[PDB]
Amino acid sequence: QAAELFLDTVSTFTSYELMDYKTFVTYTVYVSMIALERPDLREKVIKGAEILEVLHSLPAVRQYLFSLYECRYSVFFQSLAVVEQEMKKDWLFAPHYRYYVREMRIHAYSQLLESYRSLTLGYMAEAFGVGVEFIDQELSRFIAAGRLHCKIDKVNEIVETNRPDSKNWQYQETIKKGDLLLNRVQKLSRVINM
Amino acid sequence: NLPKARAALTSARTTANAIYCPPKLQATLDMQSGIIHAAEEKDWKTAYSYFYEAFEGYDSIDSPKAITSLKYMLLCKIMLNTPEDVQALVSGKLALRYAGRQTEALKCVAQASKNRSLADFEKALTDYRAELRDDPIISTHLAKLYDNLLEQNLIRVIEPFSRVQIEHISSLIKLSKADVERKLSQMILDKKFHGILDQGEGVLIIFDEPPVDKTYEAALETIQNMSKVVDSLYNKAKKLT
Amino acid sequence: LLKLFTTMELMRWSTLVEDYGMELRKGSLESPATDVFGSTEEGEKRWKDLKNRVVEHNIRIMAKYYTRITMKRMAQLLDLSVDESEAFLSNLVVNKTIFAKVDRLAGIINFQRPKDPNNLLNDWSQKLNSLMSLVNKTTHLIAKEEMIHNLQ
Repeated sequence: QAAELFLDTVSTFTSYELMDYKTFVTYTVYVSMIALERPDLREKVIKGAEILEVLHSLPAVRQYLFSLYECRYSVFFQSLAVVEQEMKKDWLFAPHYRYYVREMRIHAYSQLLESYRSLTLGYMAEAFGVGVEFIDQELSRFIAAGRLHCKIDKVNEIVETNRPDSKNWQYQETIKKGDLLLNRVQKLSRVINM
Repeated sequence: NLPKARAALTSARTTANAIYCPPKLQATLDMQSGIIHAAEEKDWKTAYSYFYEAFEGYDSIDSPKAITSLKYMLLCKIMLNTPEDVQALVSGKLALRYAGRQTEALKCVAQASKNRSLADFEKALTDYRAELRDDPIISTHLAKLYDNLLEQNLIRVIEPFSRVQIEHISSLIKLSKADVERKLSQMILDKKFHGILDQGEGVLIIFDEPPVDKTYEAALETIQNMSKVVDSLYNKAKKLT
Repeated sequence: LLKLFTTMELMRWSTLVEDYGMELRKGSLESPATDVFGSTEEGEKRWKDLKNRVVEHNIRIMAKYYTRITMKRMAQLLDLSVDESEAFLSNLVVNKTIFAKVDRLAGIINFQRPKDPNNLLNDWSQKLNSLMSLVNKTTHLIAKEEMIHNLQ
């Protein structure tokens, strides 16, 4: 809903309650890199007119959007850290800056693993410069938390994707919700009679 | 300075209707709208139409200004490669009105748009290098072209056989791991290319089974079925107590 | 000439050079060997095209027989090099006359069938064809029972 209600953009122009609109551009662009999907991401900025000129004035913000579509991970440890610096110095973002970091990583890791079915972390160290033990525990605590389920081999330098999440799990939500829900109408059916 | 050019264009917006008659402004204002927006990468075909509307207002003006005006619009036809307005413009009497030297070299440049043909494109690239210098933005014009012509050549060699070895097929594109193979991986992200590679034996295997009519039409309704019960939970709990 | 077209199979390519190499000496009329094999630059193009005709007429029947084949087996059947096989597989595949999956790492290559995504076709081919012949048994079996019982 954040990026959805932020689609007004320049239609509100600048007001005493809207402060600097360029700061509002930084607020809507930070929520757009997550909730707005990659096909829709490039669709809004490219095809957009009034929202495109305001992001072009910021070289650091515009470079991050083009690099996100470019997928190069060498600048992500740099550009996102600069964005994280703004995330630290801005109000109301103090509790929320912890999940935002890795959320853009899995957003970049989503398209990452989709490239090859067999991937080597030595190829990851190229763009990471050089991820070895850092992405080891990183991707380990991802799959453990249910973020981008994948099989990455240790010391064999192999990543396995899969995961075919459109078959087995998509049928599980049927009976999953069908357990607690139907149990509610069970007791509710035991009300009759008395 | 693009922001300064937009501020200069914004000043031309209010100045167009300020005085009595432009006399020629909106024709140039639409041309200036076909420059800053061309660098802004807003839209191609519409920006190409601004060069067409400005070319209609270019009638009966200084010829040295109109001889360099076709350098921008005919090279814009090179950038798009699918303007769909080719046959309209170049077949008319206004585009062919210039018989001069430089515009005749642009006549085959407008023909190079109908050409494409990489092997021919790499050749005329040197022959037209004189016209390449007058290109306002040299990077954006030829980069999107050559990058688009890349996958245009990629879909030709991958099409005949399902799976392809990546060592031999990359020898035609002169390199493997640096950029090209990463660009084919980006095509999978954009859905334009369906397939997977193999790093060990170096073979790109194309496999697809997109349609599933059993899973998608079912699970979506079961999730909707939950909304049918949840909306009825208001009836259930309220009638009992 | 017609024997190669009907029933196909294979032949020794040098034996074709034996029959069509004597047509230069054949005659009487030497004109058929003139416009074809008499021209040096035109004939060599038709000689390599003759290689393309014998290889493509085999690929068409092999597409019906595959299933699968090994790359080393294709060279000894086509009577040419494995490198020439990749060349004859390159020019025929861009003509999209036969769909093929070429895997050069393990040597296993196959002409079609596209991964066999279908299911009901195996259930339709099996049940309809076979079982209708199984139920056609009782039809003419009791008929043949009447044929044999009207005499003995």
